[PDB]
Amino acid sequence: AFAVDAAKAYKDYLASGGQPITNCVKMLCTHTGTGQAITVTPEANMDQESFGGASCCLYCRCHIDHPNPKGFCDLKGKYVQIPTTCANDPVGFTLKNTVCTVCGMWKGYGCSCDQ
Amino acid sequence: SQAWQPGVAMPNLYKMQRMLLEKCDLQNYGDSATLPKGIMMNVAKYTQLCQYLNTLTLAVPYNMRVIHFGAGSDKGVAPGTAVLRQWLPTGTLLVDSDLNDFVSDADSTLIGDCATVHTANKWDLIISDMYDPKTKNVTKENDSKEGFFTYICGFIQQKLALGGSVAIKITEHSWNADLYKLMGHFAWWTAFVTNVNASSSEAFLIGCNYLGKPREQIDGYVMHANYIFWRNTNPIQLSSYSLFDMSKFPLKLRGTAVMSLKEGQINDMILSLLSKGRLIIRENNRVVISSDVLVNN
Ligand SMILES: Nc1ncnc2c1ncn2[C@@H]1O[C@H](CSCc2ccc(Cl)c(C(=O)O)c2)[C@@H](O)[C@H]1O
Ligand SMILES: [Zn+2]
Ligand SMILES: [Zn+2]
Repeated sequence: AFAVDAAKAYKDYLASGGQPITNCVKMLCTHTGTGQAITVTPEANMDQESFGGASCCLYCRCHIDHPNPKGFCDLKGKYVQIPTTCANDPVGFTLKNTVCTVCGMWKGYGCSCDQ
Repeated sequence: SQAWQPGVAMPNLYKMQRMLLEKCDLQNYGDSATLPKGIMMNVAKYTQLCQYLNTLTLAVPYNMRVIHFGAGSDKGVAPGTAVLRQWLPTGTLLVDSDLNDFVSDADSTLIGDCATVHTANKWDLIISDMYDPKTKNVTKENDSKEGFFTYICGFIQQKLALGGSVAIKITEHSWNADLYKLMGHFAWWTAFVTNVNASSSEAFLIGCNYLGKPREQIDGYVMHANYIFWRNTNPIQLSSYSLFDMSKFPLKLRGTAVMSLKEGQINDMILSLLSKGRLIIRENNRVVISSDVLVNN
């Protein structure tokens, strides 16, 4: 039943005051995009930064298996939009947040489906 | 007015000289451009390279096939690959590679010396950032370098589709005479300096629309001396300006025709279409790649 739980270890190291994972790949873009969370090309709006997806994935960056039966990555080969206020830690933000499956926005950071 | 361009291309008159090779001494050596907040040099550099490639007659077919050598950073990510994937049409097949391990947004990544990389298919665009800092030895004669340049020359001749294009990084000391000679096998060529990295002797040697035969005869020792002479006498103002206007960044999907033809069928009419960025000649089968692994104790 043993499985390394890297997501928990990183959250706990963040809460301990550890420096977030660096060198996530920030893209140049117009910042007039849709603002959706994970896209085929950079889609940051005025309130977001766009990053290369692989560089923002905990499992890619730590060289460990993705937590899924087929080992698939939702980020690699895509771009992830991160709120500018959270762009100091893109890995932590993708790890702690969820994409709304109807509108494609981050819940609590652009999703208005519940209002 | 160069400061608002993505960079500066070697002017044609400098290509026509017969200079002797000199040491490269850049007036703006050690200056740096102010990058936008949080943007890496490698992202800025590839963005400006792509902005310049937008001005050329690149063939852009459906199923475009692009391979990127030297794509790994010392932090284990691939910033240049991320820019290339942003630039290329959605659905473009992108393969990258580097000596050292890294994580990438490419469709497939091969780790190892580029001499171990083999592909079944031909390619529409080859990008190389490969560079060995051991070549920067100011205390010894600056001769043509082999290593990975030997691989790149053969890979162009064997695996670049007719009509395809290349951008290969060189510097004062990291260069190869045969690669310059191969520039004469394209419809057009230049050495392009990004405005963000203009304090460096690096340039990208760009071959535009491969013809598979010598269109012009180039002496690579002379041409590299011509390149250095240009750099020595034409200071380039460091500039980030073009990074702030990305409205027209994506490469235009031209739907360029792809045909399979055999050596005897390449006539002057075909060569003209190749030269205009209007034709790619290769098969359209599956893209299959591999890395040779040396097995030892
Ligand atoms: N024979 C060979 N076979 C395969 N690869 C080879 C090679 N000889 C050298 N290389 C590779 O060329 C690359 C040059 S640096 C490119 C780069 C990428 C990302 C960033 Cl972010 C930066 C940066 O820090 O600005 C720089 C290194 O990765 C080298 O491994
Ligand atoms: Zn991943
Ligand atoms: Zn929603």
